[PDB]
Amino acid sequence: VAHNNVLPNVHLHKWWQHRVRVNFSKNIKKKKRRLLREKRRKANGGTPIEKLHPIVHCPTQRYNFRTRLGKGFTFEELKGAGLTPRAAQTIGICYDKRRKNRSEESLTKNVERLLKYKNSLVMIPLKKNKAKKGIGGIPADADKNTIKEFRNKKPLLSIFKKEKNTKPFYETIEVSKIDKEFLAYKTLRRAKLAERRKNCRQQKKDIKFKS
Amino acid sequence: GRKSTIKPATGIAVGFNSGHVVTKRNSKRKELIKDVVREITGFSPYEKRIIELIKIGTSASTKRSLKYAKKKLGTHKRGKAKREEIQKVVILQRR
Amino acid sequence: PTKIWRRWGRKVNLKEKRYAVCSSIAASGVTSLVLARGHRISHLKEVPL
Amino acid sequence: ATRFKKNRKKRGHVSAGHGRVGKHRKHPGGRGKAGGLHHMRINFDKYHPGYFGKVGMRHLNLLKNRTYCPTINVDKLWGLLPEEKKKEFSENKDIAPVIDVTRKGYFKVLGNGKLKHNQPIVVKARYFSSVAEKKIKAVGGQCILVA
Amino acid sequence: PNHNAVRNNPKINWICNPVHKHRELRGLTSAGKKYRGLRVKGHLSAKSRPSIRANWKRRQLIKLRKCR
RNA sequence: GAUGUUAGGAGGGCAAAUCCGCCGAAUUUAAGCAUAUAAUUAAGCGGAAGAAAAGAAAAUAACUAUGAUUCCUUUAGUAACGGCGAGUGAACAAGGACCAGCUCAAACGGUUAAUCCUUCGUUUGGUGCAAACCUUUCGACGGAAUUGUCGUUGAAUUAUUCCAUGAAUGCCUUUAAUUUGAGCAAAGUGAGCAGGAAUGCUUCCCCAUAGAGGGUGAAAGGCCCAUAGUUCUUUUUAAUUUAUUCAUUGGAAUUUUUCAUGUCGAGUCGUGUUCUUUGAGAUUGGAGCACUAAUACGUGUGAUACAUUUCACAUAAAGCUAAAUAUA
RNA sequence: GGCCUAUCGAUCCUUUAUAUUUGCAAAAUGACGUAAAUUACUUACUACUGUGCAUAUAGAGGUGUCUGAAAAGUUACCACA
Repeated sequence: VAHNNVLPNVHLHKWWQHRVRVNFSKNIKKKKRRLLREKRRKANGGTPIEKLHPIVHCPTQRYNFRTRLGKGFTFEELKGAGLTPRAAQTIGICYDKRRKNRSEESLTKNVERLLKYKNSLVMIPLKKNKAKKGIGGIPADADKNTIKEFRNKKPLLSIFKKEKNTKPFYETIEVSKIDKEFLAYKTLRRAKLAERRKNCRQQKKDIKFKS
Repeated sequence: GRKSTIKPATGIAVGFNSGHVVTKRNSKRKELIKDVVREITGFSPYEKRIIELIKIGTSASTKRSLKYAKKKLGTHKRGKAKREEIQKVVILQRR
Repeated sequence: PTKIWRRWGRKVNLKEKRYAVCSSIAASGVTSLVLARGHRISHLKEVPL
Repeated sequence: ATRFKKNRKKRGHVSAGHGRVGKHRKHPGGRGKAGGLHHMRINFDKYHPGYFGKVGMRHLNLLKNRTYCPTINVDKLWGLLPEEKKKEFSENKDIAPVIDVTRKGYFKVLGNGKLKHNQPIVVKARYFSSVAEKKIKAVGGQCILVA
Repeated sequence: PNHNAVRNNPKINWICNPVHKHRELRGLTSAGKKYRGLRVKGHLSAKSRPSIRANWKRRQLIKLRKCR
């Protein structure tokens, strides 16, 4: 070690030559993934191969304002839509048991999303030319003419993608509706100060309730 | 920090019941089998000692029993549960 | 020995790459530069052809 | 790369450009950070002052999401609008902009700089400094605490 | 697995496959799941899950790309 | 329980890169060395597959909450460990790739185990030249199985709606891909010069969707093979086309209304103690020994020992499972 | 502090002092305290709020090879740089 330069810190000390791997494969691997998935989509009778997913709000403090694709619509959301899980599963709507709709807005938003997908889709009669009403709340089958014309149409995949949050921060308010007597900083610090005593009371209420 | 499931959260970011402002949403066979098992099998040896301590029925004897139970099962939680359960049996049998 | 893990490639920068393309096309535009680059371009009517 | 290297400039010279008299021997002090506190102590004192020992409270899992919170000073606040919008507010007194500090990904508003005197502004954010509240109030604006 | 009753039954069938020879010698019994720490999930068992060696190997694994 | 050259079957060994169990060092680093370090490495020994392992919550969070597993990008050289020296060192979120769920056991079903299997047989097919394979229902006679196989997945019951079903006559067309072998395959062997012999040099001709590569007596698009290009044929699998009548048994999903509010893996978890191992710190996982539980208002997590208690999240101590992913 | 010139000790660690300074990671432990309030998961309002462990600050426990490894001999049997 010599003069001003930062302290050395390289963790290659335990044997590392026997442990490199260099990816020369990037473009070819990417090409391969694309080609298989495209082949699969081609194989699957002109159907989409993508499955529907619920939009969910991200975990914790860090991403509280952001929203992403989750995993699995829940039973409440399916029921609200008018579907039952196995039936939903067949038409590519993905299930889970784990999620639970904590707050109202998320349930309403997801049932609208399910409904929009449901209303969009048109169903192939299973054994050809034998169209029926069908089970589980799955959309009823359709004739030859509608299907033929629809197959010729482009299948628009926009619903599968994540919902853009439309920015609305550049917004306007009249000056004479502003309320200038408020003290936000004071309220905040006082609230932090008073937290333990509020917890103490809440705990007492919780005890009272349980008996 | 604790939340409240009624009186929905304040819109501020900190202090009690805080956060974003969205509207929050909301035995017979067992006894029979246990009774049959008890008739077949009786108490544990340690349980017999515990019964005698409870039967003595004093603060020193009960305190000793609680400590003994804690030693035998490990931990307070298990020991307390067992002491209460045996004590209940002793009262019921004495009755 | 020469290993498999020499620093083979380089991450050339998007804005620079774009500029290089624009500038190269622009250079092709100029008659003197194409001629200088050594093409036998003497009888051509116009260099942006 | 290789053709420019220093050794080629010195190519026939016995030391390889690395001292005839003492010569370049292997590992000449001992490995890495070894000489700290002892024979290279003077370097450690003179280049990394505070380095040795422990100080302060331990924290068993940081879980860094909890404590995340980017800052912005009030100074930059009008700059989050485009130019044309700002001019329009300067012209028209009756309306003022609200600014939701969350959409641009900042959490706490701090007090550096000077705001334009007598443009009110409504500031929506998770956190504020004491100074920031006073400044925002001074120009006739309001602070709204918001999750 | 060389007798019909296990081969026919759609239940339990899997054990006839060639890939389940010697489960007890490989840590693929309930005891096996136990000493590998596969019984307890969550943060508490941390590094065990894809196999202890495998996890160590992934953490050590030093990775480069063509352009860096 | 033995015994059988009884009848049918199976395991042994070779191969190891990736892959899974064990068992397990030291040189080394620290300018010495004893803890650490080297390293949960090497050697040793066992076991698999075309990938394996993992996997369907005794998870994380503390949010507006997420939601099987793996991998990538990352957090992060950070929280943390450490003669707090040398050095070592995670997890959650987030962006992606991929995206798949499940069944035993437990409960419930006795005017009848509704199961399962060997051997003997017996028939509706289809391919194939043949060999042969491939579908196909139907009985025997043994056994096995209540020391528990099978069905069901609380229980009936309403309306709605589906799925298997069996017979008759009919009908297997056009295309698109995809992948094999297949063919066919453009113009100069023109002067003159020097040379053993041009593919050289001139010069006069040309072809190219072929001027890739190779061969040929010196550098050849036109000398040859091949090449570009197509024409077939092979693999499978899409789309398209035609079903229509009649037939009965059986099953499924919601929906009403009732009535039942049931179950949930023990010398195991846990605890003490040891030793080991770790990011794990008054113990991270494992392991030995000693002690040894509770029943779902239970008991397990919520990374500092504890008591007295909230609340959130989960349902341990049984099993399986494609993908991405790895390959000296 | 000793008429002046000498009279001495890093990190970790321990130890005991200091504070209207702090932590123990989803929470609580003074205290249902003080007012109200109704019969309740009620509303305000209070610098002082369990045990144990940890920090921060300040001394002290010692390194005399005294800018700080926890370390005895022998080889005429010996090896190597």
